[PDB]
Amino acid sequence: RPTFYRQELNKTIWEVPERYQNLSPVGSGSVCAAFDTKTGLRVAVKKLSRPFQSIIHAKRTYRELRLLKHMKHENVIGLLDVFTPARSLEEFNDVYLVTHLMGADLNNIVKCQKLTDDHVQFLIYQILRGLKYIHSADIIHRDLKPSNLAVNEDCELKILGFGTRWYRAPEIMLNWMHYNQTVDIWSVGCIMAELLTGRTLFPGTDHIDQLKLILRLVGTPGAELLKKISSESARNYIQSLTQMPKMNFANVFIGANPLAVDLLEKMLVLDSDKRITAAQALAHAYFAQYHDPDDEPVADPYDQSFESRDLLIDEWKSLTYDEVISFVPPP
Ligand SMILES: C[S@](=O)c1ccc(-c2nc(-c3ccc(F)cc3)c(-c3ccncc3)[nH]2)cc1
Ligand SMILES: CCCCCCCCO[C@@H]1O[C@H](CO)[C@@H](O)[C@H](O)[C@H]1O
Repeated sequence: RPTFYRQELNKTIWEVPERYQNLSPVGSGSVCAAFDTKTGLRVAVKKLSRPFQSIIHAKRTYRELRLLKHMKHENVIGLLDVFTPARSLEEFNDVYLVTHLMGADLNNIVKCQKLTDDHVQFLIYQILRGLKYIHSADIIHRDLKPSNLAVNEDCELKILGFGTRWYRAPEIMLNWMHYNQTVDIWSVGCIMAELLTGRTLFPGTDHIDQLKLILRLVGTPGAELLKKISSESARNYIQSLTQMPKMNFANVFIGANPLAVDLLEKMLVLDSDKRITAAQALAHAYFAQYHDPDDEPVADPYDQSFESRDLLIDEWKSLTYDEVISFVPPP
């Protein structure tokens, strides 16, 4: 067992092993930058807030640990280390998670810099590459947005912060369940649009405003799509908005690479069934400079059967603890 030391950082206490030095708060659970003495690399240590505060907190703690132990991909946050100061399950109430330090997110980029086309290519390519992997594990991210996309100085990108309204699929704003993975493709279209234009695609004030703005661009849904909305009040709202012409993305995005525009048109489609998939989008001509079908890996199958259970705080806590103890660091 490592030697642990104690420290106070922004009123929040930290008890970490000696290998981690120079702890510096970055955000607020709460995250610190630190120096990993073993590897000589800078890392992010995340202290979970109140991991076993409730059944919802305890299940969420287990969910995030399980998820992160499985994610092994260049464009997805992965676990370098996980630890607790606790000796025995009896003491267990703190979980620390460790990953490679990243430095900025995509919102710090927007922002800030004006992005040329090759940069938008590389960035969106990396999102879709991580997204292909995530989706291949039967995981929907659900919360893809600039602040959930960590980027270093090399413009290397990793997806984190697994599930604003600005990036949210319209079917999410409408409730609906049986979301497909392409809710994430919608968010990618919004992110891509913003990187191209320097402007939020759909900066809605509320869920209702968000829908109007979406409809202004992509047009009223056709009859085939309207028939699928059971909700009479959603149907009434939609059909009241006189009738939106589908704008020409070509005009809306004038100045952009026409291949960027074509891909966007395939991402920002109302019908979730008719949205391009992550794997399809990677073979789009827009990414010709980057696409290598032998270097776009898929994930081992991922067991989220636990999502079905209603367990006691103590049960979730014991399962989480088992995952801490069985952790095996990467090469
Ligand atoms: C959407 S919310 O603003 C939010 C944003 C980022 C994070 C966030 N969580 C982490 C983080 C750190 C360590 C882990 F093991 C797992 C996640 C980072 C991180 C990772 C690498 N380098 C710098 C920071 N950012 C949590 C919540
Ligand atoms: C702005 C209002 C337009 C409503 C968008 C509805 C289109 C979403 O697409 C719908 O998503 C569901 C998957 O969750 C599927 O069951 C439907 O087959 C699919 O058409």
